[PDB]
Amino acid sequence: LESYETLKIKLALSKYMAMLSTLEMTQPLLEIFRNKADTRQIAAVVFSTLAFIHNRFHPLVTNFTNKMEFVVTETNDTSIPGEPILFTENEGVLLCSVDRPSIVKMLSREFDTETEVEATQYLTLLLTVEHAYLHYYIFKNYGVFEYCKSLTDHSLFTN
Amino acid sequence: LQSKWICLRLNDAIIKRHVLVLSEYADLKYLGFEKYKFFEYVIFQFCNDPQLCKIIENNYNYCMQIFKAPADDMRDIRHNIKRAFKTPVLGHMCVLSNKPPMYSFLKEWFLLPHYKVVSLKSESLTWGFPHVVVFDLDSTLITEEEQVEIRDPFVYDSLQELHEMGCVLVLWSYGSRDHVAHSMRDVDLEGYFDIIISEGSTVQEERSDLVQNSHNAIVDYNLKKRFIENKFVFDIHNHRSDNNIPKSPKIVIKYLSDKNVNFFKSITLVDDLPTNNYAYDFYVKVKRCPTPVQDWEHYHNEIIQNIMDYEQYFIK
Repeated sequence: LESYETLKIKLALSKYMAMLSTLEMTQPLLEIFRNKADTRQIAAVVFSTLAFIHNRFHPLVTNFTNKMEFVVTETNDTSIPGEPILFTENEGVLLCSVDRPSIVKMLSREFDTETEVEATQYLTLLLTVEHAYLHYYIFKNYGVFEYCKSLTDHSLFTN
Repeated sequence: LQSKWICLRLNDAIIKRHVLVLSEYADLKYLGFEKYKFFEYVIFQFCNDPQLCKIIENNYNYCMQIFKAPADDMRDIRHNIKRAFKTPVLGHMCVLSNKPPMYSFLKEWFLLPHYKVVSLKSESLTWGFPHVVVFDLDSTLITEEEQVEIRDPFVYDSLQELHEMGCVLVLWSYGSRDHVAHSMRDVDLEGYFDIIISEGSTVQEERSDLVQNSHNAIVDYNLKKRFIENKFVFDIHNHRSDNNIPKSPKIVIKYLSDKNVNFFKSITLVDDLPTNNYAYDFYVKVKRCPTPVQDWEHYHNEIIQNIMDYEQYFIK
């Protein structure tokens, strides 16, 4: 029973990795985020992953306003623990924050087991984007302080 | 009479999808300095004053909307407001504690104090905005016999299908709490409904004795279901020779907010007696079924079709 579910999960991972490879990034996944200057690759990666997740649970809508801009925050203060990715509002225009130091700490933490390590990093990044899209879904529908509340508690989605 | 009403919307509201009913437009003094931006939708009676229309038009910080209400029905209010503002989901409505309007449709409907709204949460165990539906016990899904019987085995499939859609499943009856709970255990409806209520005729037309602040619920944890007690007596709406089965929207809204439910797309009433349909948006006149008939397909498809009509009417 669970075997078919596991196959489907690994298939979702295969789509994830293949989509990332379609961005023509020969650099290792870790070294991509090591480059603080290569913000464009990070931003495009994140937007593509968000659109894919939205598509997976909402296949109807295919295109989204990517006008949201991505700034890689590197100040410890500006960083918000728990949510390395944040979406603000600037007079109707939403931005994005990226804690590259937190990402690097995430990528080099542990190697598990006892190639596949790529898969571990890929799954980690996917879950990061999972949080990102969950709270952004909250805002995109209705967020002013309810989005702030959802930041204070990401479990309101539960399922 | 075709009651004219004026509705206003704030372009930069602090919080979205909420309603505030005022006696007149000039009631902004009650909200006062910068405390009116909390709410989104403002509605009030129109006194057939073109000068007042000019006064409203002077307000460049809001939107203008004037319509007609042939009857003082909450349904018509919701329909017209949503159609004018194109919003697919309707939020909560608020009134002033000191100066609450005495409109007839407000009676038997839940009213939120204006200030208390800011201390709520959006958690509803839902992907997005769900619907609301409640079902009758006798002659609807449970045989009147001692041994409770399912009207249609497809009812359980329908319940999980609605769960796929996300509609909120509610049970409200009038029989004994213990008997109905044991009936749910016998039919194995634990993992389907969200709120379980019975004995809805608690109204005694209370007018004096100043009895309040007395809550005591014996939640038998044999099933851990919420065996809450209906501490409400609000059947005083209009004079009539005989009144019963109040089945008011107010109680349903209260128990919904118990789970932080504050943004429902639509609500439907599923019961046999039309008397329970006072101002419910959708009423399903279920045929009396004291014995199994297993014809739930037609009613289930009717539910789906009503939902589709709602969505197409307002979203499109």
